[PDB]
Amino acid sequence: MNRQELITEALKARDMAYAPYSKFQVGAALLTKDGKVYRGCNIENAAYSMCNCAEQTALFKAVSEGDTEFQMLAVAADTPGPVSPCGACRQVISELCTKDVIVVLTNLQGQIKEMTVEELLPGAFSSEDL
Amino acid sequence: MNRQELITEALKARDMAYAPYSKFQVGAALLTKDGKVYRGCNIENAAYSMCNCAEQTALFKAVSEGDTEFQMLAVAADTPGPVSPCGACRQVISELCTKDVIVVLTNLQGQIKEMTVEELLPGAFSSEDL
Amino acid sequence: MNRQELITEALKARDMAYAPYSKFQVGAALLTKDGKVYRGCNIENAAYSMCNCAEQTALFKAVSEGDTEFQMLAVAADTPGPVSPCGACRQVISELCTKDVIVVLTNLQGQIKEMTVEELLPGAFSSEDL
Amino acid sequence: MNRQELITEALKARDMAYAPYSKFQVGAALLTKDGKVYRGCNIENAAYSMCNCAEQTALFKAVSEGDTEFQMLAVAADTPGPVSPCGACRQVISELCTKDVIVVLTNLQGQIKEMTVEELLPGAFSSEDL
Ligand SMILES: O=C1CCN(C2C[C@H](O)[C@@H](CO)O2)C(=O)N1
Ligand SMILES: O=C1CCN(C2C[C@H](O)[C@@H](CO)O2)C(=O)N1
Ligand SMILES: O=C1CCN(C2C[C@H](O)[C@@H](CO)O2)C(=O)N1
Ligand SMILES: O=C1CCN(C2C[C@H](O)[C@@H](CO)O2)C(=O)N1
Ligand SMILES: [Zn+2]
Ligand SMILES: [Zn+2]
Ligand SMILES: [Zn+2]
Ligand SMILES: [Zn+2]
Repeated sequence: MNRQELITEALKARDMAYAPYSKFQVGAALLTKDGKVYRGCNIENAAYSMCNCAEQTALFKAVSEGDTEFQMLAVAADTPGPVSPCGACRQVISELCTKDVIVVLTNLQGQIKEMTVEELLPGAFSSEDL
Repeated sequence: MNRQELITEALKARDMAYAPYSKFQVGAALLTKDGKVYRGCNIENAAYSMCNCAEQTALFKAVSEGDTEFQMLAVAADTPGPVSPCGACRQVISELCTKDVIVVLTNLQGQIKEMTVEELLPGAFSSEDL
Repeated sequence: MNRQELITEALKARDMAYAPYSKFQVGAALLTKDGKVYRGCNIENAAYSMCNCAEQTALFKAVSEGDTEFQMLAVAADTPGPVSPCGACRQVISELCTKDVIVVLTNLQGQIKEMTVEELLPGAFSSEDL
Repeated sequence: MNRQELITEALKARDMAYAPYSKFQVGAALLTKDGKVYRGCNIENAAYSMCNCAEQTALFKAVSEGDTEFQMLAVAADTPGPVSPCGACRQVISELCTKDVIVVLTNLQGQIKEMTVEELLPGAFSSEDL
């Protein structure tokens, strides 16, 4: 399961998205240490604040299943450049993923940006601060 | 899959909860028309606003899998009376579940409150309002 | 400061709304025991989950100023019937407002629905449950 | 209104915080181009996902008043090092503040970290992506 394969997973996950308000579909694919893949997509709501992002859907699914050891996360959307996870998502990622987990960002035209969880949100607010 | 059985599902789902901040674990079990059960649990974050509830975890998992037809939702937590879904959850439920879906609320002592999605949040803000 | 006057406050507050994504402007006016009025409006974000509602804006402003004793809350939007506070808002209202506070809901055509905070979200999840 | 003076504003704002759940109070002070200061503090809820951060409180207050031109934002909390805005906050900041706005982070022991809005969340998901 290389990153190109994980990207295809995210691309398929994107088609399951429920985004009738923004018409902006996003897909994510989370790869565990054991090699299992969890797909995620954004799910919207008439009350915009309740919208859930693809990255969080994938992470929530994994964690709810008992999987907490990850190695890579791929995210895709039809944006100009590689899709940029929103701040809230980066925060969730920084909590549920270890600092060296690889985050692969891409769009629907082959643009690819790779970075670690640490780089995604340097010095992220954490439990240690509490 | 009667409600008592769906409640046991929620009780097991509760044990998967990631809630180190509140120490308040919640579990949810969503039953589809076809009879499939999706388990959910709350997942917290150092940044409290990023916490995700059990009900939403279950619904997000189902929807991401292509399942959008539900018949019942069970929720459980160690509260004095039947657990009360927070407002945000009721909003998500009102969007992803049809009005007559049955919502079963309970705690860890056999208290049970049953109501429909409509009753859970009467006249909920919806797409029609937009 | 009767309810009709508080409604006009909410109607003016609505014009300050920053909602370029939904194009759905909402206004709110919070009246304290001492008679002070706090205006609120929805403020959106490209990342939909970060959108903040009018009711919350008004309540956050008041509380940040040291005002925590309220008597009435008015909310207005261009909806078919009286605007319905989203679940997340009802949850915040239920925490920051005592159960006797009067909530006045209306649209831009004279439709008015009045109810207490308790009625807005009966048996709302609260600190007592934690 | 230099940064040291804006920091004192944030320190005072912090005392207004409503955070009975985390017992973690945060303060923020937003300075407009015209020199006006808006104070903010975190406001919690029994349902953790509804918690609002200091930075957002200050920004929401300003915007609701018609002020949309800012020059600096100060944030303070009792953390080991300068307080780190959570991802959700950085996202809101990136939307409501121009990229040149200065963000001043500090704790209660004189540690100070200064950076621009762009640096706070480089390549932040924005309307252009939609
Ligand atoms: O973090 C990324 C960027 C944002 N989108 C979302 C949520 C929402 O339904 C839509 C518009 O913000 O894209 C995601 O799903 N993931
Ligand atoms: O709607 C219900 C009530 C609230 N809890 C949550 C989220 C959070 O982790 C914790 C404290 O609010 O319980 C749920 O998970 N579901
Ligand atoms: O609770 C009410 C209903 C929802 N709207 C919002 C937030 C968002 O910007 C827009 C669409 O959901 O209306 C409010 O501002 N208040
Ligand atoms: O972005 C910063 C970091 C997080 N805190 C919050 C919200 C919540 O009440 C508490 C614990 O997450 O600190 C803030 O208020 N601002
Ligand atoms: Zn996101
Ligand atoms: Zn909830
Ligand atoms: Zn709302
Ligand atoms: Zn924050």
